[PDB]
Parts: sequence; structure tokens; C-alpha cells
Amino acid sequence: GSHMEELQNKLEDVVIDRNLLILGRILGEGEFGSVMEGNLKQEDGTSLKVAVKTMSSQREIEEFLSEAACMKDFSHPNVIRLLGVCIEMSSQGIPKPMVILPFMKYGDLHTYLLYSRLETGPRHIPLQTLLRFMVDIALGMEYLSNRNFLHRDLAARNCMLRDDMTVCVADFGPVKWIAIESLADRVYTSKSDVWAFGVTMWEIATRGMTPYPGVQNHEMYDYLLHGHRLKQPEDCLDELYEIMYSCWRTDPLDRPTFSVLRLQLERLLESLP
Ligand SMILES: Cc1cc(-c2cnn(C)c2C)ccc1-c1nnc(N(C)Cc2ccc3nccn3c2)o1
Ligand SMILES: [Cl-]
Ligand SMILES: [Cl-]
Ligand SMILES: [Cl-]
Ligand SMILES: [Cl-]
Repeated sequence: GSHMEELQNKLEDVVIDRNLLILGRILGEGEFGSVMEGNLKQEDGTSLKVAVKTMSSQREIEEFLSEAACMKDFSHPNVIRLLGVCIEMSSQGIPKPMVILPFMKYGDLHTYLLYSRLETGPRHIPLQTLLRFMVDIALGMEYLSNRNFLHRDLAARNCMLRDDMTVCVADFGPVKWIAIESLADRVYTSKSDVWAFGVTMWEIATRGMTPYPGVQNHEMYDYLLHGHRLKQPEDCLDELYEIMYSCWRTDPLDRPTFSVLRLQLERLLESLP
């Protein structure tokens, strides 16, 4: 059919030949995987510097390729573009899937904010620029919400800064970013992503503070249950705080959409001198 034809087209696009990729040094290395430098040889002869994220039955491999094929299709300047996938195999017979991404030398937004409070790192980020990060994230999420794609792990550490200082959402799926209903019922909608966006806005306005100082992760459900939310950052605009506070309304139906949030943020940014 057409649904099957559309899937088969996407699956053709996503896979990269292993010989077109050259691996470099290890950048990061945790439990779930490793991030590495790479070179990707392109159609025009020249090479491109890339980031390579390396991630066990073939059902999960087909599921990975299917999911990768969907993400490959995203095209928006505030959503990270998946360049493609490679599947290398181990000596034991376990497949190692690899995800190829544009290299972003400025790194993740959370680290950038924290560095901005240190002498050697980037200089003090003014209110206009912090709000521009929030607008950029809202635009990326508005795009994903229109395609009925849930991010699931939205946070400042999963937003990446491009060379022009544009922010894009990345690292698609952290107790303190999860909505109250998603902790209770184990269910996740676009309004759960909106909650996470509010928490991400708070990270940006505090220049990288961990959410809910003095509240443990195991204490989080009961804390939210009694109506408590993230406190207004020092020297935060009342209008900005009202926007992020609207993201944490108890009833998910009362939370605004990403399009509504994005307009409110652009208007607030335009009003600043
Ligand atoms: C988009 C994306 C998708 C998947 C995924 C999960 N399941 N399937 C099927 C896929 C295709 C996994 C990871 C990502 C991703 N997004 N961002 C990053 N990283 C590693 C952050 C990064 C990016 C760029 C960068 N440059 C220097 C350092 N950097 C660090 O990883
Ligand atoms: Cl990108
Ligand atoms: Cl870039
Ligand atoms: Cl801090
Ligand atoms: Cl708080």
C-alpha cells in the first residue's frame, strides 16, 4: 500500500554505508552508549565532520531502523537532523547500531549555561538571548507536536547549540522533568512534553540549576501532588514565570499547546528593549 510504500522509502534513505564513515576519538562514554568523532564522505567528494552515537535481538534492530527512518524524515532548523544509521557487528554476534549526527562544537545547552557563569567559558547571557533559546526550543517542539511525535526526554541537556547559536531539540527518548500524570499513570502525551518544556524554561532562566533544590527524586510525586511547583527564579519576569507556570497545570487539558507557548514567548521577546 501507500503506508507501507512510505515506510520503505524512508528505510532506503536512512542507512549509510560503513566504508563512507571513518570513526575518530571518544567524546563521551556512559552506560547506554558512546559518542564519538567521525568523518562522513558525502556525494560531492568532500568529507563532513560528524558525531557518532553508538548504542539485542533482530526484532529490536528492525525496530531501531524503523524508528530511525521516521526521525530521518524530520526537517526543521530547531530539530536535530539525523544524517543516517550504520549497523556494525561484534565478534560475539551482537549487533552494534550507530547513529550519525551533525557535529556541534558548542555542545549541549545545559553545559553552555553552566559555563557562562565561569570566567573561561562564554560570557554572561542576557535575557534576550535566554528567551531566544526558549523560542527556538518551542519552535522545534511545535514542529514535532504537529507530526504527533512525542520527545519523551525534553531537557536542557538534550538541546544542542548549532554554530550560529540556534538551539535544536535532540536525544529523543529524569524524574524532575516528568509530568504529574506521567508519574502516576505511566502515560505520556504532547501535554507531558509541555510540562518538560516548562522545566526546561526554568533551567534556562536559572542558568543551569537542577530543578527543585532541596527536594529528592523519591519525594517528587508527593511534592507535586500537594500543588507545589518550581519557584520563580531571581530577577525573572512575572510574564515569563506565568508562561512556564502554565506548563505545570495539574489538568493536562488546561496546559497550552507549543504553538500557543511559542507565540507568547516571541511577543515577550519583542517587547524587550
Ligand atoms: C537524534 C538521536 C536519535 C537517537 C535514536 C534513538 N533511537 N533511534 C532509532 C535513533 C535514531 C539517538 C540519539 C540521538 C541524538 N541526538 N543528539 C545526540 N547526541 C549524541 C548529542 C550530541 C549531538 C551532536 C554532537 N556533536 C558533538 C557532540 N554532540 C552530542 O544523540
Ligand atoms: Cl541539525
Ligand atoms: Cl552545526
Ligand atoms: Cl547551579
Ligand atoms: Cl524550586
